[PDB]
Amino acid sequence: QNLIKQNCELFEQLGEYKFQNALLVRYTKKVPQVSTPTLVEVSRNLGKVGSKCCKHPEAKRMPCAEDYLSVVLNQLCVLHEKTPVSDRVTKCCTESLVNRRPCFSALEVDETYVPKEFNAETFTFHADICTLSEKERQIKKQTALVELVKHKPKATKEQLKAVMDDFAAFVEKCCKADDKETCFAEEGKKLVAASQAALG
Ligand SMILES: Cc1ccc(SCCNc2ccc(S(=O)(=O)NC(=O)c3ccc(-c4ccc(F)cc4)cc3)cc2[N+](=O)[O-])c(C)c1
Repeated sequence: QNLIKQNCELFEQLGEYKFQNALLVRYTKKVPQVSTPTLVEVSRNLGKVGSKCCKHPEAKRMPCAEDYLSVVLNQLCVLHEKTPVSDRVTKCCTESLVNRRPCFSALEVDETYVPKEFNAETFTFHADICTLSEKERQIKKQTALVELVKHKPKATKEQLKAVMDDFAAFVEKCCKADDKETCFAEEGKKLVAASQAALG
């Protein structure tokens, strides 16, 4: 049961957004090839959910979470049905009742990533990213790193932290100039030009 507390204490130690950074890499790797928005659908909720439970003792801690915990799963039942993706997760999408959770929890990492996306032309930044709806930044500023995982899982957290400081600056100028529109493209491409070559 402690497994639940470990996250409860960690959630407060880090936060709501950061906490997702970890769960994300875990959820993403857990079910590869399940679309980005999807993983965020539940992830974004699970993370923010931490706020729903943070005041009552261990006694009312779990119970307070069970509320959404039971709701989410119930939603995935029909939700997943609409999205016929995956296998091990799909085949075990509709059981004979009484063995829905067990079949899920019992299931471990699969990493059965057969397909891939080599579309470099796609994916853009655009200026709207820092003009049309600021709140959007919440989701926008997150998938960028996720893409790197899908393209090549297994990253260096120690090194990632470093870039986190440099990224804070990039975004700053990214939207704080007269001709930011061109910068987003020019500057946005430059970064890709250096990465395309190599990283180390
Ligand atoms: C249609 C579809 C398919 C996949 C996905 S991505 C997420 C895959 N689903 C998933 C993954 C792991 C676990 S798990 O490993 O058994 N549970 C956890 O990892 C877990 C982590 C943290 C907490 C936690 C609880 C309380 C708290 F305060 C903090 C953390 C609880 C459970 C459970 C599910 N699930 O039920 O769908 C999508 C999106 C759609």
